[PDB]
Amino acid sequence: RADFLSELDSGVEGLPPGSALLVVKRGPNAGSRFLLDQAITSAGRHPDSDIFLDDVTVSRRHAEFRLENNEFNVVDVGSLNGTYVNREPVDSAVLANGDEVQIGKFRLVFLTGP
Amino acid sequence: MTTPSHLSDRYELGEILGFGGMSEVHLARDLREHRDVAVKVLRADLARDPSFYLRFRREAQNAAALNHPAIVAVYDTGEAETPAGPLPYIVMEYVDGVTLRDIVHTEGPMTPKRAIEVIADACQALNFSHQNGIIHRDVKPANIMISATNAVKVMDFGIARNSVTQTAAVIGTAQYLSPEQARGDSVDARSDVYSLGCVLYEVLTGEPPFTGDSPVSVAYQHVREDPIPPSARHEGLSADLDAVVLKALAKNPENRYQTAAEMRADLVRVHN
Ligand SMILES: Nc1ncnc2c1ncn2[C@@H]1O[C@H](COP(=O)(O)OP(=O)(O)CP(=O)(O)O)[C@@H](O)[C@H]1O
Ligand SMILES: [Mg+2]
Repeated sequence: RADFLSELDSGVEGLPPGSALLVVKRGPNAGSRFLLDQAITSAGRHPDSDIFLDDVTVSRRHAEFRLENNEFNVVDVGSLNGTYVNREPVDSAVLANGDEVQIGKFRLVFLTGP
Repeated sequence: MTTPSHLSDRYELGEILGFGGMSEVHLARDLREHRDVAVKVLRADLARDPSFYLRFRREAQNAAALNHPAIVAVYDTGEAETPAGPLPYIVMEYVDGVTLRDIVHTEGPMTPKRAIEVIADACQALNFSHQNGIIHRDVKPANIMISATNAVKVMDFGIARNSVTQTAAVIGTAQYLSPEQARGDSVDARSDVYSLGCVLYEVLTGEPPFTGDSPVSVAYQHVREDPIPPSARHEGLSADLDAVVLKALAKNPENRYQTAAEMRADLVRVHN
């Protein structure tokens, strides 16, 4: 069931301390990655987005990745199609190493150090 | 509570032709151009809901205006300042007829000759859409209408190339989803080729290629399970026609018809 999009129903090495990495798992942008090293990292189809995700189903203002209490979390800022963490629709969720974030048709894997 | 008699000073609303998800389509009179039109509007009972208004506003803004005989034309879009708030609307070419969904449900499976002619005309509509940089993404029997003069009319094309956000096509019965759409892989024009193959399968046999208790089960089948040849599901279907349906329904887009125009040429060859 995990192989499909959500609508159908300790850590890694080489990352600077206190930082995380989002990797596109599949599709045209497979292999593309984004380093999370700020307190707030915006993700959307708007050109000024920190994590620019060009896809018709991604909202201009879709989500934000927040670094709070030495840990990362994803928050939906009011998108059309929502944000999913491990196939489950969420408003806000704390991220652990290996978690899958779905923004539009993008299947991102969240990676962090131990 | 009721629907307004007019959407601006130009469109006089008549009878309701049908209903969508959050919408209703009225037969209307274009008082400026002196013609009958179909006006898709947000349901009167949902008009005061800001969530439905926001969702329908995007839909009106994204309604693609393509001029082709096999495509339902979008003449105008707007927002009527209704005493119950703003009401977004899509003015379309009025189609006096029924969807392919209605025909398969009431009449049953089509004759091989008619089913080929319907899908060949749908290929022409998709080819024109692709030439305009638009992938349909939601090819299904409900999005294809047949008029009183037997004209094929494909609807629900989106504006494709600040751009307005589109809804996820993945939601629904999943019976017409291509493997790449179900998986979240790259989507090109061959996805419309696959989905039209699903429609061609249904108009020929009376049922879609894959059925299941859940959309996950159907999506799984689209990706891994091979479809049963149309002849094995319904009598009086040639091997040449079987080869066309099964080529369009190939798992790898590389093995399908590479263009909608290519799919049409093979259908016309079988039609002879
Ligand atoms: N241009 C047109 N001319 C005539 N009838 C039309 C029409 N457009 C739509 N209809 C009628 O209205 C019905 C509902 O239209 P449609 O399927 O496009 O709505 P929709 O876009 O809200 C569905 P969804 O919520 O699944 O996206 C159709 O089944 C058909 O009977
Ligand atoms: Mg629609």
